[PDB]
Amino acid sequence: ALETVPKDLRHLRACLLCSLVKTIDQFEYDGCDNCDAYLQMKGNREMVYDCTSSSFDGIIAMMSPEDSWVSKWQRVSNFKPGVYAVSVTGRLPQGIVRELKSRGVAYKSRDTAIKT
Amino acid sequence: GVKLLDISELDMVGAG
Amino acid sequence: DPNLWTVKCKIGEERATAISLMRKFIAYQFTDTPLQIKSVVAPEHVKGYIYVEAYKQTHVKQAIEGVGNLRLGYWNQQMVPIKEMTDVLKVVKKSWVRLKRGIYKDDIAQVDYVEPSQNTISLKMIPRIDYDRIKAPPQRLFDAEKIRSLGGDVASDGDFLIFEGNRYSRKFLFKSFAMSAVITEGVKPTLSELEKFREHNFQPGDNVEVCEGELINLQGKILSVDGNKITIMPKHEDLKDMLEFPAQELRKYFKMGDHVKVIAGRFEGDTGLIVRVEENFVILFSDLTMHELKVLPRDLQLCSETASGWGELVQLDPQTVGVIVRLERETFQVLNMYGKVVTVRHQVTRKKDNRFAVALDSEQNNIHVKDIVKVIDGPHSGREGEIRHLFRSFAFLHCKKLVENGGMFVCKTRHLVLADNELIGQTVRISQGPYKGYIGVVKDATESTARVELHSTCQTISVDRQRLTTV
Amino acid sequence: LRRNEQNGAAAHVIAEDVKLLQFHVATMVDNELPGLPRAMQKSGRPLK
Amino acid sequence: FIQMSVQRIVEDAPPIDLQAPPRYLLKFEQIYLSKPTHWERDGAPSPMMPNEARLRNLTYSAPLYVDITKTVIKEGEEQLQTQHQKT
Amino acid sequence: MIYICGECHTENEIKSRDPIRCRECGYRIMYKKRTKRLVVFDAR
Amino acid sequence: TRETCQGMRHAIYDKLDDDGLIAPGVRVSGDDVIIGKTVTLPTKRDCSTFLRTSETGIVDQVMVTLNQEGYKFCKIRVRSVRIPQ
Amino acid sequence: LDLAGPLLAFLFRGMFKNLLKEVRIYAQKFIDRGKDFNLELAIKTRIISDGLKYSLATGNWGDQKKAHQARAGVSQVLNRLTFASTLSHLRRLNSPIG
RNA sequence: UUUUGGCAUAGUUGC
Ligand SMILES: [Zn+2]
Ligand SMILES: [Zn+2]
Repeated sequence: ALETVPKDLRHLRACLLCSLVKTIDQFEYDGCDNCDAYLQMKGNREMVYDCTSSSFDGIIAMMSPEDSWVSKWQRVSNFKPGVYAVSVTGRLPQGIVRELKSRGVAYKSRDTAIKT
Repeated sequence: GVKLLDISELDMVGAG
Repeated sequence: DPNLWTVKCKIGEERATAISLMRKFIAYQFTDTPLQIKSVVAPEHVKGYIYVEAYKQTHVKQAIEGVGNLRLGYWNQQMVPIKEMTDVLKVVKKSWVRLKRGIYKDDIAQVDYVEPSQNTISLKMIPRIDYDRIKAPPQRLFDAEKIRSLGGDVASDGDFLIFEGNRYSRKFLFKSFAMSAVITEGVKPTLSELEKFREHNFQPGDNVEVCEGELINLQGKILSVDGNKITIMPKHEDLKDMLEFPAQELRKYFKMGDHVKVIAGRFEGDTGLIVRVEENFVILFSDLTMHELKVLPRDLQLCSETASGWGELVQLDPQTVGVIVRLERETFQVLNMYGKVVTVRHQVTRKKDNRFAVALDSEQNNIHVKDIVKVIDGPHSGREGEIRHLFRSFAFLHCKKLVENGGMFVCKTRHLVLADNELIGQTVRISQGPYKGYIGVVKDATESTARVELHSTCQTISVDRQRLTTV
Repeated sequence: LRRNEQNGAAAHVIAEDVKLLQFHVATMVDNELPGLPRAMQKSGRPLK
Repeated sequence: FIQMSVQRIVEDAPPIDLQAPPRYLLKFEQIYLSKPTHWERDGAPSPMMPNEARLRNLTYSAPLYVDITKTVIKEGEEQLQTQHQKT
Repeated sequence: MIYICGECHTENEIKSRDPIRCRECGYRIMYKKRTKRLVVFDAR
Repeated sequence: TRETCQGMRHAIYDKLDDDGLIAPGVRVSGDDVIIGKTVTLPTKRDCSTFLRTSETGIVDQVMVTLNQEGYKFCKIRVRSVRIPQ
Repeated sequence: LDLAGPLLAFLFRGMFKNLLKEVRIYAQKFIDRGKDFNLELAIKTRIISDGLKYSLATGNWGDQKKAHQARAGVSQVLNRLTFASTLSHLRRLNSPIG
């Protein structure tokens, strides 16, 4: 829905799990529109700062991931439509990753970059 | 036809 | 699968176009005019155009209709080739940063204090300002007295200062800026910036040996070069085949008695000849001087050009001339008539040299410039030098053997031995001769005659000055 | 183009930049071509 | 040209309508010309004799005006018609 | 120096840094006064 | 003057007045100056207007006015008698 | 024989179409933004004034960017040497090569 | 005490 789309260009941040790009206001007010149940950054700014990225390159307006080879290359086919980031700089702390793994969610890095 | 205007009917909008 | 088609877009407004087209898709997904395209891609670093996913070009044209931003791609579209579809999404990648926007674009800035709020960081900078004197620029130190004197928006707390748009400074600007407004990776400032706040160099033609391996002790001339793993192509002695060596296996070895230049270090720029090749202490002597210069093997290159090692006449003041004896970054080392070497700024005046000037030596022999003259009296008695500049009673002598002031010194000339007419533009009146009666203006004047443009007729003619009488 | 190689940029964009460079050098040596039209100077004259 | 062709060209031009929704209609109805007038640095109008224009490197030209009728339809069964005269 | 207004013949002096204007007409064309230098003519 | 303009052309300049213009009624050759005008270097240098260097004449009428922008500009009509020859 | 009438009518048609395009785009900007444009700021008078002034200033006739194939040689400096010369230049008619 | 300086298409005119 439109609630996922960012409202302005200022303070755009990409999530560290699903690469979802949103404003800091939308992370504060809605959390993650894909996996907030697994992260729970709604109602906490520090959780957003720990769980989102200040450095990203590339943006995809994923409209129909069910029939998108873009989502096949980026591994976002099973997620909802929205604004995703291609490459994300950042990493969750070990505590959040271990908590996700105990719930059966292994943390795959969205840093798909060619570092030199 | 095209009407004519006297110079007094030209408001001072060109200066504003 | 569907194919991607390129659509030209307004520069810098691709993401807004994608947002608008997604909103259009949602606003017409249930109507009788559905958008049959599948997706829209507006890459971050690809500026000027976007991609649309569809099975047909007609779908693209009918979908982008009503979008002004894509009108330059409306008539025709180009499909992305099938083999390059991966490359659309292929993405690559107390410290110092560089501010992006403002007048401090791409200026080195030292990260003084990092705010934990993750909104801005305090940065130390050098001001590129005119101190409110020109506006109604290069880096220079922050002068507090000047901006206090000039007034304007300025607030003083000793060394602490606020000025000109809430710019904060102390002793050097100290202002907060967003990390998104700077670059926090890949600055790598130089030594000069540190004062303000391995390497491989193989060249074609240079000779290198082999320090290890089965091909040890093979000296050959470099042909090519690369970054790290050079895989070099050296022409060895008594070998017509070309072998392979990386950068790490070679060393800049040179036989004695050959031209050598220094690539870097305290001895950079000086040329010369190496004498003895020890293990790592390579000793050489310059073309200028005869001092021992010890360099590493890597600090040598084979270059056959002559050493550079200039000598312009400048005016220290209207009473004393000066001869430049060394050229520096921001000053001139100038040797004057008195024999006193001084250091002066770039902004002395260039005097008109008189190369035909005549001077007398100590034996009443006329001497001119470029003449080899011996100094028999004075502080420099016994030396012999070539004249380069002249004064009323001084002469500047160059000598290559003398290593002082580039060989330039000065001695008094008597201690050496050789080894506009006022009538111009004046209204005049012909008081004598056939042209009597008339009035004219003097164009040119001489000792005897003078040209007059005649006012009366459309000509100019010359007349004796005796024939003229001024108005 | 050099930055694009140092960027490892896409092949088609590099090829189109090469096409543009081909046209520009061909226009420099000859702005009377039989192929692409004449290059202007954003003033309204073909270049000498 | 002045008395007929300018006016008839303006009539022959089609009306302009725009969509954001706010619908619009722009209409040009009548044309007006004054005599050749001249504005100094202060923007003060004055009659311009042709000798003054020949001397001062001006252009012996008269201003042109057209009354513009803008009828905006906000799709609420309303047509706000505003006329701007001597534009 | 001295200039003559081109309409009402108002003699007036104008500085080197003020735009020209007739001091009693407002007119904006000025003509230089005749030279005060000696001028002579042969009648040929 | 040479003392204020550090780049100049060799010619007379006393015909002009303090406004940098020549008074009408002055008999002038082709190499003279009719408009004393100079630009400030970023002292100053001359870009003054000379006569076409093939003739002589009399500066007949000098008019001074403002251009369309309002900048002070001047036209100078130069008379030259022509006898049949 | 197109005199000043059809001549200026043709150029006025071109410049009026250009001004219509300009006001269309300028109104579209604010109308898509969601407020009423200033109609006084919608018009840019330099299409017609500076356009006709250009086309008489240089003799080129047609759009300024279309000078490659735009026919020129219509407006000429008036021949002021004799009264008869001025009259002959006033009544002159040119046939293009075509 | 030494002077400088444009390229262009278009237009008209002269054996
Ligand atoms: Zn997320
Ligand atoms: Zn007056």
